[PDB]
Amino acid sequence: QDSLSFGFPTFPSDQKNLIFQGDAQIKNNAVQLTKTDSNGNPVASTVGRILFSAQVHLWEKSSSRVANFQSQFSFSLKSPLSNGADGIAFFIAPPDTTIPSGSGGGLLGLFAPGTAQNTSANQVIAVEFDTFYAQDSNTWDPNYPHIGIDVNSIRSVKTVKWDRRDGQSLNVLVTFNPSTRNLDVVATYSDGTRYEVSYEVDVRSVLPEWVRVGFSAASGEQYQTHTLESWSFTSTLLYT
Amino acid sequence: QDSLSFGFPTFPSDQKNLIFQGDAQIKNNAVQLTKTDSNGNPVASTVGRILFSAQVHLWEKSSSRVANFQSQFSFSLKSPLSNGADGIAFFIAPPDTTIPSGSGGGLLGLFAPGTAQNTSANQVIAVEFDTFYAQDSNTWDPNYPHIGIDVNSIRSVKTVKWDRRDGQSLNVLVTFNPSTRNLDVVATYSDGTRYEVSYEVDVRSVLPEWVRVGFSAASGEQYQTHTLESWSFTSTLLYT
Ligand SMILES: OC[C@H]1O[C@H](O[C@@H]2[C@H](O)[C@@H](OC[C@H]3O[C@@H](O)[C@@H](O)[C@@H](O)[C@@H]3O)O[C@H](CO[C@H]3O[C@H](CO)[C@@H](O)[C@H](O)[C@@H]3O[C@H]3O[C@H](CO)[C@@H](O)[C@H](O)[C@@H]3O)[C@H]2O)[C@@H](O)[C@@H](O)[C@@H]1O
Ligand SMILES: [Ca+2]
Ligand SMILES: [Ca+2]
Ligand SMILES: [Mn+2]
Ligand SMILES: [Mn+2]
Repeated sequence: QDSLSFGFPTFPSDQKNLIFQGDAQIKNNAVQLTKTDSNGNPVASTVGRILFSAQVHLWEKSSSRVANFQSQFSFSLKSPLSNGADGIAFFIAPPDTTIPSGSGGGLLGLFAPGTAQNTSANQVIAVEFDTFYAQDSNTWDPNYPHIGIDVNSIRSVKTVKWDRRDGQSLNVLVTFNPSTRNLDVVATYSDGTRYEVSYEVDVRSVLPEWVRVGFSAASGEQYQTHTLESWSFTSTLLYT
Repeated sequence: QDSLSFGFPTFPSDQKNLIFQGDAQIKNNAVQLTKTDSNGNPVASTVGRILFSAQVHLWEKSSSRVANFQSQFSFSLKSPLSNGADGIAFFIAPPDTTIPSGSGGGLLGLFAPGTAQNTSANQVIAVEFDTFYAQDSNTWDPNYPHIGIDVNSIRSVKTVKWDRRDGQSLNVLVTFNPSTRNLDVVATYSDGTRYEVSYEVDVRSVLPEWVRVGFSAASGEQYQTHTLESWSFTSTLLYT
């Protein structure tokens, strides 16, 4: 289909169109991407992702069209630790994408260690909300929590300083305009605090015509819950 | 998801979210539900169906919500003869539905012979555009071409006389309002000729909470092409 749209105001346990990978699962009408014990407390060494089952037609060679899409979502992070890790990411990848081996911790369940910074060995666009930046293990990160736009590499092509707020929902709007090729990100907390970051990228030189969209999160030695609370998505093919 | 929508202005050959059953295939940017030979001519004894891969949340027992849906599509029938058969139908059924054994010809690929008229033995709602009504084989049909609403039976609960026009596209709008429980069908040819039929039905007592939507068509001894040209669908769970 040229246009596809779906909305999850909440996430009831009875799901049919979501592909669950790793430790991801539904709990309390929300998606817990990373594993939690019986009490709902976060544990270390966990990775989880979800993908919408239907494939998205991102662009079309034959007609020279590229999709205009928008993804609105909200999540919250919780951790008794002063350094909760590792972060959550909204991503776009080939339909057959699976959790790479050894992609836990700072790799956010998105990249394999050997090629994490090799933009030539990956096909993925992601918006990360990174909370762990220890310069000795996450050598590619700026030295502070950040929102980053990732294009085939865990080393963000762009980051902006971000404030992690325990237990507070962050509302995010990610949009792509094929005319300008601008990928825009706008995130806000309930008190009006706002973050914005934009990047110009030709998606058809990075991703295949058909893709799947979803979220990924992970925790290595340090941990925190990565709770996806709501999500709506829409995409339509436009001439360019 | 509480809401889902998709639109196929046309049907390019590289499809990812369509389940093809029987002889259904893509040709000339359209979906040919029934088989055709090398030169695009309809053949006898053929059945085919397509369903969208993503499951539709028609109703939710916990929240007491029922979905409002709208399906818009256009199709054309072509036949060298004059009494082309058997018809095309838009339908809603459980997710695992498949072509029943011996559901060819007049059964439109939707019902099994032995239970075609047993309401308590089926789970399907369909809007049929029936062009063949010979009383010896299609004993359940009115004695003229017709559009009908089928609820768990090949014997429509409501029909309206219809005019089959070889090679002309019929634009169809099917809507279901949970508030009134009215399933409305409006079909029109380009010249404005309009046909309408509706019926009150509580989907909760006929179908499971999650379903799949698609089209079915068949030709028995008499034949005609059943060309699905475009299709858009949208559903939203609502509180009545
Ligand atoms: O250096 C000060 C920082 O310490 C803490 O962070 C550490 C640090 O970045 C580094 O330390 C290595 C070793 O240091 C020793 O002194 C001991 O503390 C050892 O226990 C420690 O291993 O690496 C630590 C491990 O990094 C993993 O976890 C982080 C956070 O979750 C991830 O971002 C990394 O990618 C990495 O995960 C990978 O390894 C995991 C197993 O080790 C595995 O489970 C994952 O799948 C993934 O492969 C790190 O904890 C911390 O207190 C900082 O705040 C402080 O600045
Ligand atoms: Ca990091
Ligand atoms: Ca008939
Ligand atoms: Mn980062
Ligand atoms: Mn009939």
